[PDB]
Amino acid sequence: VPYTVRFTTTARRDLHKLPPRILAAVVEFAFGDLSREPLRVGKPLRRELAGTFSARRGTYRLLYRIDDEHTTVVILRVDHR
Amino acid sequence: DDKMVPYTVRFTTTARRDLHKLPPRILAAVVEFAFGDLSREPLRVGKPLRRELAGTFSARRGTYRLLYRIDDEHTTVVILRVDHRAD
Amino acid sequence: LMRILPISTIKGKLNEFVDAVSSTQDQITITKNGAPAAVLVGADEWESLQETLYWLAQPGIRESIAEADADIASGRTYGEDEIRAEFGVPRR
Amino acid sequence: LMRILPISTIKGKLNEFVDAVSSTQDQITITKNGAPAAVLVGADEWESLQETLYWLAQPGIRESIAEADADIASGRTYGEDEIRAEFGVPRR
Ligand SMILES: [Cl-]
Repeated sequence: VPYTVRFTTTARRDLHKLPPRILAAVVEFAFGDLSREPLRVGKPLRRELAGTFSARRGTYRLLYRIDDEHTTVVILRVDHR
Repeated sequence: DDKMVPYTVRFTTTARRDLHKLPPRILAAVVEFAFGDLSREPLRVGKPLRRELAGTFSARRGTYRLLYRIDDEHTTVVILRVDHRAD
Repeated sequence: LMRILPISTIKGKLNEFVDAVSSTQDQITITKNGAPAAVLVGADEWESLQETLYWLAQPGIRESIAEADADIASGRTYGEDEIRAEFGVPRR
Repeated sequence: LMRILPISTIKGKLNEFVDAVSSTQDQITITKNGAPAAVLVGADEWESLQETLYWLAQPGIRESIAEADADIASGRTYGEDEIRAEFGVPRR
């Protein structure tokens, strides 16, 4: 059922810039709700971003791809307010 | 939304560099639009943009667009960018 | 202003809700059973969103706006006489 | 689909038009006196658009995506155990 969630090296660099509470919140979401229902917690993006998805949370957003064939979600970028 | 008087239109350096990218007919059309219709009705010819571009306006004629700001107190419009896309 | 309204509220009253959004920046999210189904906005507001997307498709758009904004604050702007002279576009 | 429709065509089929945009990327421009007055889109579609607007406005967005795409193609990615251990966020 749950997808395998992975962070790119690029997104990992983003994680290092987060305050520790936001860092922990991102990790719990990424390996929790995101892993369970990536099509529900995020939305597919449009125009030149077609093929990527954004999940908006309270203080941060994750940009990701979903590979259904390999039941994987891959995080491209983490942004924080 | 009508303006009583034509606004003074100015181009930034950024917009001027954009003008240089245009072939002469389009370049001349943009100039005549900026100093004519856009000057006379800066609100009616464009739309305000949203979110991170809030505060700017976009006016389109055919395949070109101008991105601009309106300064009511100084009856001035300042063009930030010009873009042309044949489709 | 985003309002969230059940579809039962919109039915038979669509003239009034279209009038309420066409003239403003307001949005209405229409729900089925507390579940958002559709969003209604004014035609002008939709065009504002489409033009915002057009400009955001330009790589480096906010950086070029910062540069133009610095131009304005620094007096690196050009008026009609100078622009018509440089580009050889005389009046009339 | 990108339909332009009079309000008279919408009235009485509101349920169906809302159901239609809800499940798709379809948009309806609703006209009043022959002039566009409002636009209807799915709630999910409206969210997709808002998030596209957000992301296109971020600095180095396209370069970010290209670098993250190159990581994906080389297997430069990290899973739960590695991330939890590097950042000190244990499970349980
Ligand atoms: Cl964010």
